[PDB]
Amino acid sequence: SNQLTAYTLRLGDNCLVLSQRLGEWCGHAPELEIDLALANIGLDLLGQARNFLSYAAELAGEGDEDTLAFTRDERQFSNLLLVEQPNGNFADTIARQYFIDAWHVALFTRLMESRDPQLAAISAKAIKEARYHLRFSRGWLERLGNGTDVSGQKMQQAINKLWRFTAELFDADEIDIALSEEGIAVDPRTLRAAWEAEVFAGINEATLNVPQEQAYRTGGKKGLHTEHLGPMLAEMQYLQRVLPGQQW
Amino acid sequence: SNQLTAYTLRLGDNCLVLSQRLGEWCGHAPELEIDLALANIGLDLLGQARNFLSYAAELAGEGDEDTLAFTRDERQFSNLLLVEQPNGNFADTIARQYFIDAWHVALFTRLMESRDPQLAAISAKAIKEARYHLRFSRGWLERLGNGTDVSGQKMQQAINKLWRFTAELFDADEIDIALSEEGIAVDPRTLRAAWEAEVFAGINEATLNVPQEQAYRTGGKKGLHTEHLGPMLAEMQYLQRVLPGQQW
Amino acid sequence: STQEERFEQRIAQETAIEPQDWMPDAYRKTLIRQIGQHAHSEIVGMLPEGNWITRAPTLRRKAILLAKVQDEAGHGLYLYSAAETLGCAREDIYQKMLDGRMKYSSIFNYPTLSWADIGVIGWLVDGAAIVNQVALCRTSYGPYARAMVKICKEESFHQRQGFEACMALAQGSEAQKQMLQDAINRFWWPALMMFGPNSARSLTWKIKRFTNDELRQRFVDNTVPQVEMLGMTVPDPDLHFDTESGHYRFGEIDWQEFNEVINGRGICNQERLDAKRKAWEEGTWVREAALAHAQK
Amino acid sequence: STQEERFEQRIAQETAIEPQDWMPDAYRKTLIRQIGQHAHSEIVGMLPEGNWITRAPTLRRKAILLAKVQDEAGHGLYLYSAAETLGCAREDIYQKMLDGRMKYSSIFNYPTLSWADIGVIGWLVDGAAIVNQVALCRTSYGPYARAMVKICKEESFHQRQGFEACMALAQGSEAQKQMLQDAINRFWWPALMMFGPNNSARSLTWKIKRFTNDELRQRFVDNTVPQVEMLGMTVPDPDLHFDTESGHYRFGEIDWQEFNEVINGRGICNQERLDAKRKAWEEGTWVREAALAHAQK
Repeated sequence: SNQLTAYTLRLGDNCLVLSQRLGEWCGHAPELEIDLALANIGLDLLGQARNFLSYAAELAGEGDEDTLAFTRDERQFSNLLLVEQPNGNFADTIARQYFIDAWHVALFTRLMESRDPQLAAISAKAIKEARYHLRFSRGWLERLGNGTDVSGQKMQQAINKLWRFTAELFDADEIDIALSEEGIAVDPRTLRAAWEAEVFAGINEATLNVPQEQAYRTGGKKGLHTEHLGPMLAEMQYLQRVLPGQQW
Repeated sequence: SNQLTAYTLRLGDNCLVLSQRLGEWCGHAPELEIDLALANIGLDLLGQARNFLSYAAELAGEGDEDTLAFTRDERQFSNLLLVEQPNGNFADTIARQYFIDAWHVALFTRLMESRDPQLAAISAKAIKEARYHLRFSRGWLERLGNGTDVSGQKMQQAINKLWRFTAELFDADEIDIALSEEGIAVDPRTLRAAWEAEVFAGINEATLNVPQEQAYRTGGKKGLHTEHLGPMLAEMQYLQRVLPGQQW
Repeated sequence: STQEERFEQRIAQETAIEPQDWMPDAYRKTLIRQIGQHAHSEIVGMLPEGNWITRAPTLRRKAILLAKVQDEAGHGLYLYSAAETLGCAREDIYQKMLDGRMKYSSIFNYPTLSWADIGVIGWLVDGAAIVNQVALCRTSYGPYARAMVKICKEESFHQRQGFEACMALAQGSEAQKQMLQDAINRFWWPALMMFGPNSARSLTWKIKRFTNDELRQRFVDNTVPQVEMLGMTVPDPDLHFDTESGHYRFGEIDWQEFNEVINGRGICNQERLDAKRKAWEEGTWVREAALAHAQK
Repeated sequence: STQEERFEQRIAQETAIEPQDWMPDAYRKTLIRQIGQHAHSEIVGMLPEGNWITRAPTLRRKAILLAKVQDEAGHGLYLYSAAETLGCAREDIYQKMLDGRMKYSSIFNYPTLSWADIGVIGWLVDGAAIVNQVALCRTSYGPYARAMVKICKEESFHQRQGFEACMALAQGSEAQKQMLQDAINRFWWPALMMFGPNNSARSLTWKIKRFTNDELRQRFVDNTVPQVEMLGMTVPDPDLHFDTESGHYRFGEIDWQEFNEVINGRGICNQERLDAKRKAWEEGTWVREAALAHAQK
């Protein structure tokens, strides 16, 4: 039951960390309508994190969403490197959202047919939200890439900046393989076709170039992160670390 | 002995918080020579913080520099609002440094004649360092204000941005007054002439304008801060909060 | 004239003035200012609350805080819609907000220095807004009143969550209790000032239905018991029940402070407008991009 | 030829080559590259260490960390000075560093994920650099050798502080001990790669390099293993053992393929390190221009 715990935790960690990033945007968006959308997506993602983290705690037989979020350190977090990247400008944020949304849609479509009932049920809620996310993020990819000269250039720089982290989306380890062989999990390697089909298309439709660099960065899943995660956790966990074991 | 503790703590807190800000600049300066100078000034200031904080702990009869730095929360910190301002660009950082250095020089010059031996001794060390700081910061004020069109404009925006926080430099409360009446402390109100003499001159010599806005922001000394301090303490205190009461 | 008579009649018989209807120009203008400032308030208020999203103590509380911030953006949008039915343009009054030519609720010029501040804003500040908004549900201008009904149904829910967060602190560790008391100490008076100073045309026109003092009184009458439920104190030495009137009498509001705050000289005025300005300026390339893409 | 002959004789008798002396172009370009990459390393190395200044656990340790970073910037400056005595310009090779045309020590492409990493960098990574630098103290180019002596006196002091910080963790709580072990596990091999793979023909003959990479690595391991044991920690190498027959600790096979990815910009932090220096340089332009304009008045 250990591998199942780790697998559920990872999905929760992706959603949790991305949620944190989107939270920093609150009141700082280019339009009110965007502020609203970013808050909404962040809220959806937080909801999925709570569902995945709660299930992970249940599986482990101890803790809850809060002990998992607030008492683990960076070497124990298992989110994808992509979701811990800084917000940068709006293009940076849209690029990251897009890559994650495409992946989420591909993953949850398949994961709702999981032989694990609770994972299937969570994925069934998640997919509905992920589709709205992909519409938003693909929408802006189009608007920015196929906008002005300035905006299209920023959108391309954003895609180039994040590109190397996309390899982790299709990296499979012992946990993924064992569980996909049991029909419980999706083998990430098999997500590449659907992902590339959507993303390659979207990038092309936005008059941009798919980068030629072969993506090479992994590690998040095994607790090996960029120097970004640590400072995020310091901010997120502060209050729980100052006053542990309390009710709020 | 309570008022003396709070007075020493404030001076410590000013130096500690400014030190943190200067630490963020490490490896990110426009020139190597500037990186070195900023690291050096940060180091000096950290030294003064350690001296002031150590004395504060001695006076209170409990704790040390580390319990004072890492276990108080934002409502217990007593630094000037000026030192918690974000780094912004290099002009923002220089403006802040300049205002603080002018103040430090005026303060420590007088505070080395304090009737409290330990405060006098600390100030005697501090003043030597403060003079170097003022030269650096005044130097760059001149170079930026009297540089290009672009740089002078950034330097003026920087002075305007910080100006309102200068009022706290000459604000005096019950603690200041009682201790100045005992010849122990300097009454901050009496620092205005020396400070304005230096700063008004420097700003003029840099071909810039002293802002016309009357400075109005105080609170830091009583633990009422801008929204900047909190996130700083989260980063600074993280490790001590995760693993309390330990040796490092 | 005769229009300014059927109008007076519609106000008396409590009939809703709609956008197409005739109305005096002065009434049109004071409504643009009020609905406009109300909309600005929703938008600016996102900042002090948003300051704690990334730091909120539990995922439950974090989720509640995001939901509330999302709703504020939504309510900002309804109110801008409602403002535009009077002929003004939203980017125009928005710019006046950025210039200082239009104002927003004074309460949002105060900093959130602890997690309790969020609970207290949710409970006290929103408590004050609800009183003010329920009171505007029978305002004479139809699109405004309908908006007030829609907003009140949703907002009171969030205000209850605010109070529950405060109850968690009040029933918790000693440090949590002190955190709460401190937040109350810093937010009590600014909350009372939200209602405004101690109107001729507005009351006659039934834009405003109650006086500032009346609304404040009822806020205090309803809030003091809640403060007691939490085992907390109100930072007012002169707060006492008066059995003659049957109301709580309370200390003087520091109007010098209120005047500094609304004139841009409060604790966070600069930081709030700087944040909105920076958001607007740095967002220009994004808005232009959306425009250009639509034209293709 | 006689210029070449007077030179090769100077090298063999270890008469120190000076800036004004005649020298083969290859020799000059090799030294520019080595001193230049050594300077780049001092500069880039500020980043992984500086990442922890604002988070350091005590004011004592924070002060020590700031001191060390200040020293690295200073040593960067000496080495750029020393590079320029050979005819290159510092902003020129700096730009080559930003382009990827010049490299820096591979160790700085690894992330600092805990406080222990700082201690371990201070101890291990600087232990490795001190072995390398003491070895360069008798390099044939005078300005470089003199720089090496100056740097070594100061740098070893900081390396001792690095070890003391690790000792604090090794003697502390169980969590502190685990933090240390994890840092060691992540930095041990990258530290061994610092010395380079198993050029050298000309460099050794010219006495630019005095020892082989393998020789220096061996001497690092022989001197480090005992310090690992002093801390009650383990080295993540199953094949590590002492060899009485020769008198050295032998170690496992280093993966030189990893090393190749790292120096070719495909390590963990390569992008982030160059992005940080570039951004610092680009966004600093208006500042450097301002200083230029102000001088001209």
